Amino acid sequence: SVLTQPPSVSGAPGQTVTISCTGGSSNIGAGYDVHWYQQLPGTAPKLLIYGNINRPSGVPDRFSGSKSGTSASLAITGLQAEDEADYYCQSYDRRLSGSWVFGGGTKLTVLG
Amino acid sequence: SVLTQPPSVSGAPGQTVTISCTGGSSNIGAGYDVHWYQQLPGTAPKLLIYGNINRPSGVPDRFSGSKSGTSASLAITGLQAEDEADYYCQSYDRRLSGSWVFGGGTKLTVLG
Amino acid sequence: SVLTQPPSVSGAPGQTVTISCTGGSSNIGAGYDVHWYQQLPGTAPKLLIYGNINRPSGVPDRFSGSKSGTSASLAITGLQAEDEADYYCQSYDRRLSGSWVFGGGTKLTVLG
Amino acid sequence: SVLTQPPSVSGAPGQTVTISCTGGSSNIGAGYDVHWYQQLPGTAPKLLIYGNINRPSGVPDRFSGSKSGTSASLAITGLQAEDEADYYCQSYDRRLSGSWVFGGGTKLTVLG
Amino acid sequence: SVLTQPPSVSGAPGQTVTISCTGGSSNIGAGYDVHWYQQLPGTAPKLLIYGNINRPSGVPDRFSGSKSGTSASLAITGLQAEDEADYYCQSYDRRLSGSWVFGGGTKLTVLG
Amino acid sequence: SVLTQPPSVSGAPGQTVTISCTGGSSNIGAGYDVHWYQQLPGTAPKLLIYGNINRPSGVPDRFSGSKSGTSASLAITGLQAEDEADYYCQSYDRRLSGSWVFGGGTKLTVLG
Amino acid sequence: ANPNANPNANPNANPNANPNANPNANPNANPNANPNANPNANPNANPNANPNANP
Amino acid sequence: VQLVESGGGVVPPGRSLRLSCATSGFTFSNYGMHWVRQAPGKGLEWVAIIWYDGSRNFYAASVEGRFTISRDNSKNTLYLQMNSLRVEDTAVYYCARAAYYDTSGYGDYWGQGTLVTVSS
Amino acid sequence: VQLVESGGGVVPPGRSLRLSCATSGFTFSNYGMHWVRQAPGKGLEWVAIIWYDGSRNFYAASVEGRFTISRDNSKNTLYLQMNSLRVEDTAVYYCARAAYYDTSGYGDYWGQGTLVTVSS
Amino acid sequence: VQLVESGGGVVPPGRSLRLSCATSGFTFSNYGMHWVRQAPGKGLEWVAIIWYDGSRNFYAASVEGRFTISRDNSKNTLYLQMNSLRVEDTAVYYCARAAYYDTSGYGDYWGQGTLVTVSS
Amino acid sequence: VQLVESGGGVVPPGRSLRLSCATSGFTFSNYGMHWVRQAPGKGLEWVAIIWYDGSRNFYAASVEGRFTISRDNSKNTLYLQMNSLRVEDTAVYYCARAAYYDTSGYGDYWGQGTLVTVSS
Amino acid sequence: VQLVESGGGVVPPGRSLRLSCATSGFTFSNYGMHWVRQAPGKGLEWVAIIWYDGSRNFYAASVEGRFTISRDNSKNTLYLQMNSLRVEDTAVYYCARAAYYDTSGYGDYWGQGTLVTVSS
Amino acid sequence: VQLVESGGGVVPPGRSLRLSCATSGFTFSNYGMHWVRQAPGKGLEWVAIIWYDGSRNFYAASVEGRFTISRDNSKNTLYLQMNSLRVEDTAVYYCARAAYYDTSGYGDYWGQGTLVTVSS
Amino acid sequence: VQLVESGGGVVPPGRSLRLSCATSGFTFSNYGMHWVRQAPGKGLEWVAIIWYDGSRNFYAASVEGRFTISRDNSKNTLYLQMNSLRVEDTAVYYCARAAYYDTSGYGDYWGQGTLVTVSS
Repeated sequence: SVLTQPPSVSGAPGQTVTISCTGGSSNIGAGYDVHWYQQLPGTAPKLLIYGNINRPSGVPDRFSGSKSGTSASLAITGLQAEDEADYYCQSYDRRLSGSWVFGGGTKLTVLG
Repeated sequence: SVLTQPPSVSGAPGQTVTISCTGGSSNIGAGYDVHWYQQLPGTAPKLLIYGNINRPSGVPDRFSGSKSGTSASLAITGLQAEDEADYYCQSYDRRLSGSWVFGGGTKLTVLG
Repeated sequence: SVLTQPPSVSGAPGQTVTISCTGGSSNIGAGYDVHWYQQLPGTAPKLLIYGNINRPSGVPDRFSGSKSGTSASLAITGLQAEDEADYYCQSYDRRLSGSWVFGGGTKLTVLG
Repeated sequence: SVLTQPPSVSGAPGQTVTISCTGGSSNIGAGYDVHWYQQLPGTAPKLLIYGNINRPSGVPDRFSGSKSGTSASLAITGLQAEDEADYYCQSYDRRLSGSWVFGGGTKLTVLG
Repeated sequence: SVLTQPPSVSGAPGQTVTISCTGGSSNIGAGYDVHWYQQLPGTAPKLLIYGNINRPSGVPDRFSGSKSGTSASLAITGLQAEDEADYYCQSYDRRLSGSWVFGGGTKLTVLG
Repeated sequence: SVLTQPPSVSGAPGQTVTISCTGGSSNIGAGYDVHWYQQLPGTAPKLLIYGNINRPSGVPDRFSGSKSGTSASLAITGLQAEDEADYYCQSYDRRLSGSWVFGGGTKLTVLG
Repeated sequence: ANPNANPNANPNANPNANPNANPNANPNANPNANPNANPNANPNANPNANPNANP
Repeated sequence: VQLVESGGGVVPPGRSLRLSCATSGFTFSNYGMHWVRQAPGKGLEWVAIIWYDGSRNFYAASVEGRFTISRDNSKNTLYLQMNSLRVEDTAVYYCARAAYYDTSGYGDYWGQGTLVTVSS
Repeated sequence: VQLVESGGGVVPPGRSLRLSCATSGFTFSNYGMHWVRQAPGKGLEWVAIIWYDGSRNFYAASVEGRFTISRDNSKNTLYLQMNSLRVEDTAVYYCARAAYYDTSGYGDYWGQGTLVTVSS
Repeated sequence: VQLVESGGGVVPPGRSLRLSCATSGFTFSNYGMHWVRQAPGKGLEWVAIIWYDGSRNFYAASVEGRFTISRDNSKNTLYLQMNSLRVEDTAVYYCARAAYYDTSGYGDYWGQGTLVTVSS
Repeated sequence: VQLVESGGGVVPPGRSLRLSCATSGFTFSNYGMHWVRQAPGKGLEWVAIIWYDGSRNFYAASVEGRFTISRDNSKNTLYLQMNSLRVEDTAVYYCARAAYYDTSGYGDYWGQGTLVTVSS
Repeated sequence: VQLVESGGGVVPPGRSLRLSCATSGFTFSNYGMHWVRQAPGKGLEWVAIIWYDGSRNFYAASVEGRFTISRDNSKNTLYLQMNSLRVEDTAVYYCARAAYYDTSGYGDYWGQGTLVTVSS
Repeated sequence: VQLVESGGGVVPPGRSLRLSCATSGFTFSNYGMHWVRQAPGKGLEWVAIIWYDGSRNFYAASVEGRFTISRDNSKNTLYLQMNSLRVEDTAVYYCARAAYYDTSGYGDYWGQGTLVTVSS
Repeated sequence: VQLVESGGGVVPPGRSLRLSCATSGFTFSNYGMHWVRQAPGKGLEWVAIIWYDGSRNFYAASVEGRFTISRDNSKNTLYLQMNSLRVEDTAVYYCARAAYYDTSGYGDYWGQGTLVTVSS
């Protein structure tokens, strides 16, 4: 893991929960844009957020986020049972040879 | 639509009016040249201004313009009744896959 | 020898073995199609593979080919005792006067 | 009239007279090589300088020149009466569809 | 040599021995990251420490270091017989034309 | 002369003598392959080296060469008395109409 | 400065380049090409012919 | 310079429709071409580009994979093949001749346009 | 846009395996491609990138020198050739289409992946 | 190297006129050719170019679509066919042999030209 | 398709030998032919090609000028005339039917060959 | 491979002289040919090239328009026809067989040449 | 990752000598390279750097103007050409792969080294 | 490191003169350059500086607007173009290689200079 994410987050339906993603001077505070992906239990990840705040037309305005300093964040409002998923952040570490770096992912559990 | 234009401008014949076009770091302040087109109610758009300040030999010097920062502008002096038209700006947006992007388009009404 | 082949390959019946052939920017990585021939001890070479991947209807579906850059390849699955043979690659070297160029051949021994 | 040249230059026999040629980022500072031609009153232009500094075997060393930034120049030393002529610069404008562009042309008057 | 290292350090197996590296305002106090290399008696230097505190996965967690002001240091704990080696510090001196500068190296002697 | 060669080089038998060939962006740094020819006092200029490093089977292994940037070179090691000859380099100048360009030739004198 | 190749660059084709023919290229015949016969061609010239002896 | 649209009309959704522009007055084979469209009551939207030699093609994100752009230099004609037309594709389609200034391009000559309606 | 993967399975360690991703719905030749992998129970690891014209390739440090990425535009196919497979290479491999935003990039479309197991 | 021109004359506007540049002293088939013109009292204007094998042609914006450039390699002759002549086309026309240096080209040998006058 | 070869045997160095490949099962006159050779214990070496109508011939550099390839289409027979034989020319010579795929050619049917021995 | 030359001698200025390079040992018809010359005491000057099928000819600027290069495949012979000879043309002329590697050409076999002297 | 030095030996002062490294296990074209040296009994000294695309070169003050660094990406080879070798140039020369951390750089992989001795 | 000036001489006021400095022994493109002058009886006066990549230029107030400094990296040459020469410009002009220490810079290598005289 390059970007730090909590391993777990949870809350009751209807609540607001957030998932953090913390980097440093080489990856987030470096001016590199942060992206988020959503993985459902039996499939490939889906782009959720791009460009720190933008999102595909296939994503409802329930998901939004921001980036400040070295800390990025995904906010989920109006939490539904259907949001159970693994959420990952992505950026670029100028100290590494790879195009993308990922955090370890956070599992969101909805307390139905 | 990625370039911002007012939906409407106006003035009496003999007046001076301007039409703005505002973008950002991806398409105006990005160093991309801004172009303008004029559309009359029953036909195809006609190139009015190119290269930010230049114009086809078929355009009288009543139309001129320039670009600075993230804001481009079309100036019309000596407004005539004949100038009623839709004016559009155009540029390149480095965040998109397409060669051209347009603004919303501004309708110029001459208050005869 | 124009194309480079290892002198020997082997394995037990039922195993998978591969035969390589590596050229340069003048003969394989040059975009020329690589062909393979199989020679049995008392006769002429037989066309095994053509067009890098294709083969005659007279060849068992145990053989197939491939190509990556300057490296051409022959794969034999389901190795049989009857596959003992000399395997040769063939291409065209743009720096030479001949229509065909060959590697030196790879000797396949089946450990039966 | 793409490249800018003074309409006229002069000097007395034996003196040094230079003829300038100024372009922009589209045709001199653009990396395009500058060429010069000499025209006498009743004939076709003759290549005088090519490749910014080189010249045909038909040109005496009285004529030489250079290119720097968006500026280019033809120098005539040891000015002769015979040098009364029209001099033109030539380059390629990346913004235009034509292969060659010419400057306005300069007449050199020898003060005999 | 713009970085000063002691020529020799020593200790008994099991002891902790530190190797200093002292620079100045042009290299260490200037903020350039310090690196360390280890050379064994008949081979090429091996990267030991990079980025002041990080190390390749091939380095035992016995080696660590720090950077403060114009000083830098390599600490070796749990000294083993196998640590007899020459250790060098590396940085960048902004007053010189070269990309890297080295200290003179320190020989570590294990008093077996 | 298009390619620059020294008029003369020398050395005693057993020594190493090299012959340079210097061009420019029009003929060596241009990516064009460099060739060398050996002319003995009363014969045709026999091919010595081709393709920058290769040679006919009729050439003793005492001759070799290289190409880098706009420079190229012929090296003779184990210099023999019989190597007295005129050496020429050959390439292609992208600014000229001819297929081949040559340097003026270098005379190799063996100090027997 | 980092002397290494830079990952993290746009890997996609660039739809912002002059799409027109370029009227600035050597228009002359190129005296730098293999002048030889080229022994790399189909020696079986028979897949397509006029069944009529005449056109 | 004339650019003349042809082949418009109306289709049920799901059907294909093929548009083209006949050209004259310039050397067709030396220029790249663009298609743009304008839905009634709306502004202009870029649709596609084809390079002078056919080597590159780019499409708007909203049509890629459904629309194909092509050309035949021997007939001085530009074509647009639209498959799986949607109601949302109703618009006037126009040809334009590619031109380029410096850091961005533009169309200089425009056609007259033709209307394609998709409706059940 | 659709990305389809095939070629996984199980092999003894030390063996090679060639995976591929077939694509449709977009112009393959205009986009770069990525491979990433996810070991069972783990997060995502970036593996490799290939440029739209094949001019550049970058690999994760953990696989460089063992894996090769390549493509064939005429068949709309992305390939990954893995040599010297290790047990640690067991993962679901996925292809993705390269996209780029401003100061960093991202994948937008993803395939469903294929499973590669390396084991005695 | 000689370039010899013929075909000027005077025509009413709207009429056509054909110019011909005969060449000798060099291998015609190996070179591209140019036409330029000079209106009386004015500087030089580039008009057109033709590639050595006739594969490409380019025209000045002010004449494109009205002028045709062509060549017959078997007769070592360069032609310029002008249709719909305007008064503004009055000029001395010259042929020239194409040459090219590095980043731009030039003409080296020039003909003596011929005068075309368009007048009512 | 069947190719039959005859003509090998031992010939003193310097002397000549003629090989003949008799053919049937195909229209001989519509196909080109190849000869390759294999010295005992060695790999394959291409020797020569002849075009279907004899309009073009190529030889390996090591035999060019010593060997002649020809066809008598009316007898469905391919010949190879080797003059000034050297010991190094000892090999099994094989005929094959020329074939061509895309960027390179190949043989798609092989004869059995005959052994040519040159020896003192 | 033999390259044999004949035809030199003393020529009064203005007169013509023909050189001929007879060849044998290779397929003349499959290769292009070159001529170079060496003025006494000087280095080498490239003079001319002819393509294997006669489709292209190129000449050094110093001789273009005065020299003609030709060939007759039926006689395996290369010719150089020099008209209007000048004193400056005195040189030993040599023929050579064309060869090519990757980005530039070269000669491999050379004839012995013959001396052409042009003098009052 | 292997880096292998070759070309060492002993020369008289004033002579030239050329060193090189072959590499494997990584993409050579994606990384810059360094040369360093160590005189017997001495510490390390930086000698030169070359950028991944060959665009920039920097040299130690004590060798600039005498040493040249270069690379051939298609051969995975790094070269160092030393002219006018001096006695003071006796050293073991090493290749290293460039890496960069944040405010300064470092080498990560090293070769084995080769010895160059300069003596009369 | 050798720096050599050229181009001095005697010029009447109001005329122009161009100086240059040829360099060798170091990588020209990696360093900035300076010009200074010394009036024949005075101390040293700084005249101008140009950055290694040509992006910046600075001039002494006494010459700004009359003098231009420039470089040609491909010729390893530094130039100074002096227009509108005044009598006060008589001096020996020298080139020097830019160097920088910490809070201020300096020249390390100097040329020999050339004399420019401005006088009726």
